[PDB]
Amino acid sequence: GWSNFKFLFLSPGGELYGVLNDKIYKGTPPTHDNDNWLGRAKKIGDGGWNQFQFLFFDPNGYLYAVSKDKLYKAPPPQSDTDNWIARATEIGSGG
Amino acid sequence: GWSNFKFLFLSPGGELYGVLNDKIYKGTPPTHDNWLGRAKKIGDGGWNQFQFLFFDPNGYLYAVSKDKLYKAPPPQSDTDNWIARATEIG
Amino acid sequence: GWSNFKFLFLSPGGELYGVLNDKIYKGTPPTHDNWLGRAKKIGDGGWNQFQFLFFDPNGYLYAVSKDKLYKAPPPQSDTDNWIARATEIGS
Amino acid sequence: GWSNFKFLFLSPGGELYGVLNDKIYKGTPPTHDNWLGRAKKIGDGGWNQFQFLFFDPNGYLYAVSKDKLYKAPPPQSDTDNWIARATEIG
Amino acid sequence: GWSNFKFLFLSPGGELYGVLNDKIYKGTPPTHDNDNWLGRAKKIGDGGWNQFQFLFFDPNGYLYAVSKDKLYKAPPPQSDTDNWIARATEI
Ligand SMILES: CC(=O)N[C@H]1C(=O)O[C@H](CO)[C@@H](O)[C@@H]1O
Ligand SMILES: CC(=O)N[C@H]1C(=O)O[C@H](CO)[C@@H](O)[C@@H]1O
Ligand SMILES: CC(=O)N[C@H]1C(=O)O[C@H](CO)[C@@H](O)[C@@H]1O
Ligand SMILES: CC(=O)N[C@H]1C(=O)O[C@H](CO)[C@@H](O)[C@@H]1O
Repeated sequence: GWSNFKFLFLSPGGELYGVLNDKIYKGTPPTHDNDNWLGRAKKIGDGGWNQFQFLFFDPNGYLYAVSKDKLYKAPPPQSDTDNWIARATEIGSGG
Repeated sequence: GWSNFKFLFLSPGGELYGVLNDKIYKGTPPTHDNWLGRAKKIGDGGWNQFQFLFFDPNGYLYAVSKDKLYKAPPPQSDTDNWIARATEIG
Repeated sequence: GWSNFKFLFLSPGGELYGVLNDKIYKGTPPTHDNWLGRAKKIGDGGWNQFQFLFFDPNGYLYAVSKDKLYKAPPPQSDTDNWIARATEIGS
Repeated sequence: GWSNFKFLFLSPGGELYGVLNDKIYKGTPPTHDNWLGRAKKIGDGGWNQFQFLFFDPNGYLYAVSKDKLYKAPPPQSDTDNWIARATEIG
Repeated sequence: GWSNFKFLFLSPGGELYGVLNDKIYKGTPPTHDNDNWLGRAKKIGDGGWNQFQFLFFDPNGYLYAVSKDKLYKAPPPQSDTDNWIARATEI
């Protein structure tokens, strides 16, 4: 169901991140063909991830994200209940 | 111009890779300079089929096509049938 | 609008690349209070001499001190001595 | 307010910058209106310390403070000011 | 000379503007050390320019003036007989 992901990208701590149906997941990349990645991935965000147009890491752990006019930089979401967009530092336009 | 690309991303060895009109190219990033003109074509078709394309820091290339995920060292040259030999990890 | 770009990504070297329409741009990633500085100190000493200090549309800097007008490109670092290479115009 | 501002200038991108009691605000030039009440406050504290505060054509903000000279992106840059400080390698 | 001006700034087009003693003047920037800028400068206002605390251009050549809590916008004056203050928009 990899073609159904909106984002699929990598942290510098080796975790694979993926945005699927407005949720975001993470986990080490699969190694074999029979590995079921979704089934061992941690869900670290439950709604609102599809709004984004770019979403990537720098090598220092920071997660960049573009939502329409705006660029955010912050450490990645840590759980389900971590409202990332609410605490992410806007560095984007002149907000 | 640059917008005709479907993918355009950097490898950790410092090389920019660009999917254009079904072919893939690589060459060092531009700084001032016609990139596409001095760029090595390293694939000759099949490259639009991908939804994602990305390097890990070890120099492995990741690719998603038709609900399948692939991993291997990047296409070496236009004679290299990458998708035929890349490892399905889906 | 950061969305206008079709491509937005980083270099191992720490630079931000953005493709916008047909062109590509290479620049410093934007940053998170304290302007102010830091950053960035472009000259040290001699600067409150001046009554006016302003730019050419071409990026040449003008300054007025003691009834004389001075012109030169701006210093790129605080080691660069400006007035010293600034030529005076107005007789 | 107008006569209470220390500084009142425009960026190469057409935004009006105002420094008032140690705070700097930006926002679209008036055309009429309550410019202050509806501006974005982009800095707080020490803004009155400068003797000069002005742009270069390329969107760098210059500042004179305590006999020294300073240069940086304005506080709270936007995308257009980024593109202008950027090297176009298109 | 220069230190007697209250305002001395550049239009987006490259012309130098200066307020000297309630009067305002314009002309291409001094080209050399010998050049007497005021001598050839075109007088573009003959009264009422000491009143301003700020006097500046935007990118499109509009001129702004601040005077007792009123801001004034309009294309710049062009001569002795151009009543700028009265045709300016009174923000
Ligand atoms: C884009 C974003 O930050 N989404 C988060 C959010 O809005 O708060 C939720 C908790 O209420 C999280 O589950 C979501 O991950
Ligand atoms: C997606 C992919 O692997 N494309 C390759 C392919 O189809 O085989 C060709 C050589 O036979 C290469 O030129 C292509 O680059
Ligand atoms: C007015 C002027 O140009 N002052 C410069 C100066 O005196 O030399 C120094 C470089 O050594 C610089 O720090 C100062 O900016
Ligand atoms: C501030 C201002 O606009 N002053 C003008 C004015 O009031 O009328 C005069 C001619 O009528 C001009 O010479 C002045 O420049």
